[PDB]
Amino acid sequence: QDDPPPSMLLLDYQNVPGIHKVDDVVKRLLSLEMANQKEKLKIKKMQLMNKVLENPEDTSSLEARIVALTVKIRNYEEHMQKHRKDKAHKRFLLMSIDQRKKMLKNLRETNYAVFE
Amino acid sequence: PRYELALILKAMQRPETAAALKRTLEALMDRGAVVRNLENLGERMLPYKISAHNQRHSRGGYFLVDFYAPATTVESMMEHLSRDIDVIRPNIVKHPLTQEVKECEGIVPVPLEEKLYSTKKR
Amino acid sequence: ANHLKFIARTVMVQEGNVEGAYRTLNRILTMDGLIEDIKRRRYYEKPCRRRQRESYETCRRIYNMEMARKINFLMRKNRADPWQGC
Amino acid sequence: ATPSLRGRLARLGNPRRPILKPNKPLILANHVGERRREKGEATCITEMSVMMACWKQN
Amino acid sequence: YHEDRIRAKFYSAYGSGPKAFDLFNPNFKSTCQRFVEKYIELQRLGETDEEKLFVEAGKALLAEGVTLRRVG
Amino acid sequence: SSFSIYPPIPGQENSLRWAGKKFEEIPIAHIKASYNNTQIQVVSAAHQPLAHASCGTEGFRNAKKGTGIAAQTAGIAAAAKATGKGVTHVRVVVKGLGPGRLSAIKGLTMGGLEVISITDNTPIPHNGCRPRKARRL
Amino acid sequence: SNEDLPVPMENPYKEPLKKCILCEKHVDYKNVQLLSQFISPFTGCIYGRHITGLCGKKQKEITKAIKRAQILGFMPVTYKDPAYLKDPKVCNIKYRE
Amino acid sequence: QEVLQLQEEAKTFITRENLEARVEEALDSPKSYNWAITREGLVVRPQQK
Amino acid sequence: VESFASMLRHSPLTQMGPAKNKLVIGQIFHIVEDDLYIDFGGKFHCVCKRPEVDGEKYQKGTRVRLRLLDLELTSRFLGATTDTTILEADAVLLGLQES
Amino acid sequence: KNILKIRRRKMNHHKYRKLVKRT
Amino acid sequence: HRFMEPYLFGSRLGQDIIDLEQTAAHLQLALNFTAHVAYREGIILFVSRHRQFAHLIETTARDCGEYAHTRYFKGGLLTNAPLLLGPGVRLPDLII
RNA sequence: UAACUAAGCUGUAAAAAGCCCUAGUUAAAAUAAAAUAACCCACGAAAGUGACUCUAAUAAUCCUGACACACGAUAGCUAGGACCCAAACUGGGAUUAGAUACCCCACUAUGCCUAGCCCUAAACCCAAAUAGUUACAUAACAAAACUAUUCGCCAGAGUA
RNA sequence: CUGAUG
Ligand SMILES: [Mg+2]
Ligand SMILES: [Mg+2]
Ligand SMILES: [Mg+2]
Ligand SMILES: [Mg+2]
Ligand SMILES: [Mg+2]
Ligand SMILES: [Mg+2]
Ligand SMILES: [Mg+2]
Ligand SMILES: [Mg+2]
Ligand SMILES: [Mg+2]
Ligand SMILES: [Mg+2]
Ligand SMILES: [Mg+2]
Ligand SMILES: [Mg+2]
Ligand SMILES: [Mg+2]
Ligand SMILES: [Mg+2]
Ligand SMILES: [Mg+2]
Ligand SMILES: [Mg+2]
Ligand SMILES: [Mg+2]
Ligand SMILES: [Mg+2]
Ligand SMILES: [Mg+2]
Ligand SMILES: [Mg+2]
Ligand SMILES: [Mg+2]
Ligand SMILES: [Zn+2]
Repeated sequence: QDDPPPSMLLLDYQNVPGIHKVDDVVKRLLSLEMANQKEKLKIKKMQLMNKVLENPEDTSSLEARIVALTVKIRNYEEHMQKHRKDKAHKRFLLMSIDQRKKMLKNLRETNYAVFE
Repeated sequence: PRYELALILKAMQRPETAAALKRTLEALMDRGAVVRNLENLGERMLPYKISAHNQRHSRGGYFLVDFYAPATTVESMMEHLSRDIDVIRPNIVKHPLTQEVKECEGIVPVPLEEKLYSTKKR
Repeated sequence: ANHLKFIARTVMVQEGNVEGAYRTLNRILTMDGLIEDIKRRRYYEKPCRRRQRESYETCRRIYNMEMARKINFLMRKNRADPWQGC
Repeated sequence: ATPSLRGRLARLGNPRRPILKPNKPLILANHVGERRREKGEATCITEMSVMMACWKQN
Repeated sequence: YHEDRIRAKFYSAYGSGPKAFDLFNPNFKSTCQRFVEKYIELQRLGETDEEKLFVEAGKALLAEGVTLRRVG
Repeated sequence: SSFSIYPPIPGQENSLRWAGKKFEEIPIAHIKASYNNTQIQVVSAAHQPLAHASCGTEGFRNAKKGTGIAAQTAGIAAAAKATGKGVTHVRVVVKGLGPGRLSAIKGLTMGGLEVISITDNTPIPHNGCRPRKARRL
Repeated sequence: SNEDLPVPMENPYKEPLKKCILCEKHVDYKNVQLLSQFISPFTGCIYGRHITGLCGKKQKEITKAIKRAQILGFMPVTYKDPAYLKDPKVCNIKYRE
Repeated sequence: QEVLQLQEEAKTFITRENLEARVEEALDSPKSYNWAITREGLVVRPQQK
Repeated sequence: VESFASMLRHSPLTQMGPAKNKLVIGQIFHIVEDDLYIDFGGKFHCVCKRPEVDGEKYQKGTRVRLRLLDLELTSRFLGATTDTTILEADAVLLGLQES
Repeated sequence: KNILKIRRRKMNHHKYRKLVKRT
Repeated sequence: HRFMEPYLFGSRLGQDIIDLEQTAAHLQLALNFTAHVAYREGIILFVSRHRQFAHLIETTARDCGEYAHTRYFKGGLLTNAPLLLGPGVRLPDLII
């Protein structure tokens, strides 16, 4: 499992200059500590799309949509261990798994090297 | 400001209010939250007799503490404030300054719905 | 109960006039809708009957509003006909 | 003003669930309803009671 | 027409003109028509700015001796 | 002659008196106008019952006490016992929507009590207890 | 060939849309003086659109702010605060005829 | 501009040093949020009394 | 020859634009005991009530001043395919050709 | 109308449930 | 009306404007036809149900020496003519 | 659950039965439900959801598609807890020729929380999904008539 | 309130 540190300096305030000179109060408010789950979802999405993909700008690609659905599937599984009776989220997870499997089948039929 | 604590403290004297506010702010800081500002809304009459801690409260001092806190330490501060015998009714909400105001466009003229029935001669 | 007494639904009489103050209070409760709410909360109505009552009352309000609007629109032509006998 | 009518009735073009189920078609008729006569009630009760108050004591 | 875009500014600023409309006269020329007649020529005089085309016609209407009531 | 129908709350400094007493010291007449009976109880401002009279205690019967004349006479029967203890003004608090609602209020005036205000305190739950089922199945 | 033909342009006489009384404002839950202007002074009932005259957003915002303050402890539920009874009347309901 | 804006607000935050003075200044600086509206749509503030 | 679009571009009804709050001189052509049928000239005739002052000065043929509110009163109702035209115009009476 | 067929199936179902209760 | 779109010039702020080129082009043919039927000794009937100009239309038909109907049109006037008008009646050769 | 006052309270077209450890006023936890807003028409795949706050969160760079997978109103079942109020059943009282019904009273399963089942509805908006058109054209009524790709069904009625 | 059948 990935371990994003709470002081990750989230991407909305990561690519801006003059961020390391500011004090620890502003850095703590702009870090992943004071953030919700969506900011960690974005950080995990970029951390996976940087290392798994070869063209992080090509979002409409099949291998990009697969790695974009993988983080949603993992967040749904993280939600499911805490909410067992959540049938709507169980349905979202069981349908996102089928959509990722359909995209994996199309990627296996189109580009086997990227599929492997 | 991220979160807002609409604190209703028991109507007490000045040093007791100051010690209750000191310990409430210190408990807010122990959880890993920085405090932005503290606004005293004044001591008014309660709209209804609030029964808290085996006490019938008719008055109460209103305070507003805004602060940046992680999403995990809100419920713990709520359990901390639920057991305090100097708080009448604690409530932590999102700050209204977080949601940007939208363009209230105004009343759009909606016409009367037509073609709801066929053109049969009655 | 927990609120202060003698504030809500309270009107003061004027010059010993009680009959008219009771009509004023009844108009208060009727314009606020408490009379029909009290008469409706005597027996429990099922949600399907409540939905049917709301839909009937909404269609009836739509019809009454449009009929009153057409009456106020055609009120002009109520004058005497100037071309009688043509 | 008149209540809204868009998206209320059950039609083919209406994608959502119907809000209103009209008993009769919402067509404006060419005649208004006749004025209903008010149900009469017994009168002089508060005066008959004070008239009988004399008899009960005398 | 293009004259309506100036008639809207005239009816937004001054409202109805002082000379009431006479629909019976076929060749009746109103104050808004005089305003757009001044505007079409101030456009030909090489001016592009709308303020320089509007307030100058509003001042040129005083040359004929008419009154303009700016609705505040 | 600026007269407001709103009650004179104690939070203000208004100078309105009835027989020398303030609005808060004037006794209360709680009138529970049910669908089959109408009960009137005149209590002091300190919540001490002074007079009590209902349509049942006046020698009426099952369906007789549900009418409006029974409540009109109940107002007189309560106003007699209230005036006997030195009560000249009262604040009437009505409870419930019944046929003897206004009849008891006018019966207190017919029995010699001056009403200064009418408070409608009817129990209206914000969807709390579920009431009984409907009749005529 | 004709010059006096009408051109397909936008409507210049387009009157601006009417705004609600709180259009481009900030409805809050701490201004019970503002929230009390839309409740009945006798029973505390929240008025509807046909009485208030607010475009669809601010009616829901006012309802949510009133329901929030009434349970947070800022505004009474059964009646209107008499301190805010002398406020300017904005609603279109008339009780005393 | 967001980080430059939050930089200025970091100076007025409440810390362990400013706690005792901020509590005392808040207890002596009462704030009110109440403001009414009119039929024309203009804000009226009760601070004029 | 003159084209219809060229005469319509310079017709006064085109110069008036919207018929809301416009000062128009209209001539009375019919008289009812209390109603005056004034012809402002556009399409229809507006019916106004005879005022209290100078009421005797309003005779058939008298020209008066009007503030036009609507050129023709038409509205739609429940289950109508077309509008319900009133065959009349809406305008108020101000004076009688002040000069 | 359709209530005739609804009542026929209603009587069928009621008699079937009573038969099951008996046997 | 839906069948008025080809006969319209446009819409001047809600009010539809009828073009006059086609108006005159139709009026020329209408006047020619009515003049030819009036030349060939044809019965012409001016029909109009409008309670403002009924007197004007009666006076115009009287000055024209043709016939007029500005009143309530009966049911079987044109179809049931040999029973509504008379035993043997000549129907109008043109209706304006 | 306590204190003052009264002998009545509840109950219906009218009564009776029931409670008088009853009724009115003043204080009161727990449970259940969530007035007005709502003349609003939003969310969710459907069922369903409108007292308040907080956390997580509402698939698909978006065609159709099962007997496969996951859900599925009320009612019902099992184990534990709660029970203000309502209420199947039941027992009394009315009405009736009869009333194991409609009306009144009391009370039980149940409706409430946790976990596991059951997988049914007039689950209907009786109108399948996806992209469209207003051409030809009214069996009747109703929600106007139709295209192109599909899937699921329909072969007289009862039996069923 | 109630009140069956041909
Ligand atoms: Mg309570
Ligand atoms: Mg939907
Ligand atoms: Mg029907
Ligand atoms: Mg009908
Ligand atoms: Mg049934
Ligand atoms: Mg059978
Ligand atoms: Mg008995
Ligand atoms: Mg609620
Ligand atoms: Mg989606
Ligand atoms: Mg599919
Ligand atoms: Mg189920
Ligand atoms: Mg169950
Ligand atoms: Mg159990
Ligand atoms: Mg039970
Ligand atoms: Mg019960
Ligand atoms: Mg029985
Ligand atoms: Mg359903
Ligand atoms: Mg079906
Ligand atoms: Mg399908
Ligand atoms: Mg037919
Ligand atoms: Mg068969
Ligand atoms: Zn608005």
